[PDB]
Amino acid sequence: HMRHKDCLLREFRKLCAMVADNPSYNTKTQIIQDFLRKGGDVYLTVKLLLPGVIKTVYNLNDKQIVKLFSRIFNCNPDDMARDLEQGDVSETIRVFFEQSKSFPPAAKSLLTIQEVDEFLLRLSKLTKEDEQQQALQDIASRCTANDLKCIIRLIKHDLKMNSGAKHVLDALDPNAYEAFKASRNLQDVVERVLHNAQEVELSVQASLMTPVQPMLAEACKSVEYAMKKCPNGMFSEIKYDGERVQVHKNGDHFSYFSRSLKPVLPHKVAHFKDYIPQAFPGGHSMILDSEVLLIDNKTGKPLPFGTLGVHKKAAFQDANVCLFVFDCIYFNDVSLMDRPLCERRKFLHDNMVEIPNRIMFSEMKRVTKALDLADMITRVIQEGLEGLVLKDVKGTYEPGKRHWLKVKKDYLNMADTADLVVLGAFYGQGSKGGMMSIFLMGCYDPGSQKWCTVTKCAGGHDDATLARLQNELDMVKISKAAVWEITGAEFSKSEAHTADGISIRFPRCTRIRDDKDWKSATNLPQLKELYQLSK
DNA sequence: CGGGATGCGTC
DNA sequence: GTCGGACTG
DNA sequence: GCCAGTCCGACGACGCATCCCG
Repeated sequence: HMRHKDCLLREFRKLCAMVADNPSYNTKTQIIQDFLRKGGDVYLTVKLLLPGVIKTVYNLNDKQIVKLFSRIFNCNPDDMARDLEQGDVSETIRVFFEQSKSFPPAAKSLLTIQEVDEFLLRLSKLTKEDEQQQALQDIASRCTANDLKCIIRLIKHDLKMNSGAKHVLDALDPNAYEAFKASRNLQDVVERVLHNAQEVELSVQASLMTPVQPMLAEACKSVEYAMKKCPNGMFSEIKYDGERVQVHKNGDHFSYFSRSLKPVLPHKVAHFKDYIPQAFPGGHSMILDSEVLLIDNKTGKPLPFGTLGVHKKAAFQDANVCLFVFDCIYFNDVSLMDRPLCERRKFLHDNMVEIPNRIMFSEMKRVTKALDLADMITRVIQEGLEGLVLKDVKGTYEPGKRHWLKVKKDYLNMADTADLVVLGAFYGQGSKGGMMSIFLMGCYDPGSQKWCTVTKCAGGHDDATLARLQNELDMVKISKAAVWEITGAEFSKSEAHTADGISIRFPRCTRIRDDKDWKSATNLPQLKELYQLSK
C-alpha cells in the first residue's frame, strides 16, 4: 500500500515545479495544501519538500557528483566542469544524461518517493567513492532524467523553489511552523497533526529532550534603534564569541544541541554532565540556553574563537571548556518560554549555583536610559570584547524569532577596514551563475615584489551593480588594476592566505573607491601593522 | 604512508 | 557569521 | 508610495575529518 499516484516522483516533481513557477508564497503554500488535501504519504512529501531543513549528510557536492557520474556515463569529466559554470549540478547532470549512448534514462517514471527516501538513507551511509557510484547507479538506472535531476537536488539540500520551512509547514496546519520551532522534530509534528485530523467526522508546546529553535539576535545599528525596541529597558550581556549550546537534561540523561540543532561534538561537552547537577541542585529536568567557551583557567580570560577545535583545545595547558548560561527555557517539567526574561533570569539565580570556570551566569547589567548604554558600547569595544547582546526586559522566549539585539563595533556608523586590490574571479552558483559573483581580494607586496592574497569576497554588491561589473573587469581566465574597500568583524590569521597569514572575518565590501587605483591601496607591511593594533 | 582533494560545521 | 532581494499584511 | 517583520538564497575564514590515489 505505497502504490497510489500521490507517492510517485512524477507527482512530487509536479508539486515542485508548480511551487517554483509561482512567486507568491501565499499561493505556494496553497498549492501544497491543495495537494495534501485533494490529490498518499504525508510525512514523506513534507520531508522531501524540505531537503534543506531536514538535512541528511551525503558527503557529495558539485565536484564529487561530477566525478562519479562521468564514470557511470562513460564521458569526459572536463565538459561537465565547464557546465558547472552555469551553476546548477542538477541541470548539468540531466543534460549529460541523454548524451550517454551507454547509460540511457529510464523509459517511464516509475519511482515511489518511499524508494527515493529509502535510497537517500542508504546513500547517506556511504562514504567511499566505489560504494557511492554503485548506489547512484542503482537509482539512476530508474530515472526519467526529470527524475534524476530532482534526485540530485534532494542530495544538494535545495529544491530551487523558494519555499522553505515556513511555507511548506503552513500547508500542514495553521500552527505547524510555530509548533515545529518549539519542538523541532517533523515526524512528531505530523504524527500530532494526523492524531488531530483523525478525530472530526494543534498546540505549540516545547518537549523535553527535543530541540527548540534557538532565539535569535537582530543586528542593531544605533543606540537610537536599540532604545526604541526596548521600551521597557533591557538587559545587556557581553556577546560571547563562542558556540551556542542548548542543554537539555532529563534525570541524568544530557543532550547538547548546537545553533543548527546538530548534536554538539562531544569533546566540548562531555565533561558538563559532571558539573550541571552541582550547578542546579534538585533540577531533575531543564533546558538551558548558553554559550560554550574555552577558558584560560590561570587568568580567567576567555580564548579567541578558533580555540574550540580539538587540536587547538589540546595546545593549552591551562584550560578546560566552560559554559555561560544566559537563559532558561524549561525546568522541572514546566516550560518558561512564556515568562518574561526578567522573570526567567530571576529563576536562574534563584536556582543555579555558579561553579568556578565551568558553569557561569552570563553577566547582564540592567540598562534603561540611552547614555548609560552608549557608554557600555564604548567600555566594551575598549578591550576588544566582541560586542553586546541586548534583550528587552519583559520579552518572552520566542523560538526562532530575531527579537534580541546584538551590537558590534563594525555596525555603528569604527570598523576594521582595508582598501584592497581585486585580482581574480570565480563563478557564482544558481541565481548568480555563469557570472563573476565572487572576487579575490589581495594586496601588493614590495618584499618579493609579487602580488599577495588576503580574502575572497562576494557580499556588498547589489544585482544592478554586479551585472555592470561583468564588463569593467579584466580577464584572468587561467584556472589550472582595480581596488575596493572591504570590511569585516576583525582580521584573522592562519596558514592559508599568502599575506603573512592574515584574512578577514565576515568579509563584506562597503565602498567602491574610484580614487586609489593601486599604489594607494594596502600593501603587506601596512596590513601587518593594521592587524597588530587590535591587540 | 603521507600529500592532496573534497566535504562538513562552527561562527 | 554576511549580504541583497524579495512577499505579506 | 511607504513601512517593519521575515523569509530565501548565495556567500566568507577557519578548523577539522575522511578518502584518494600515487
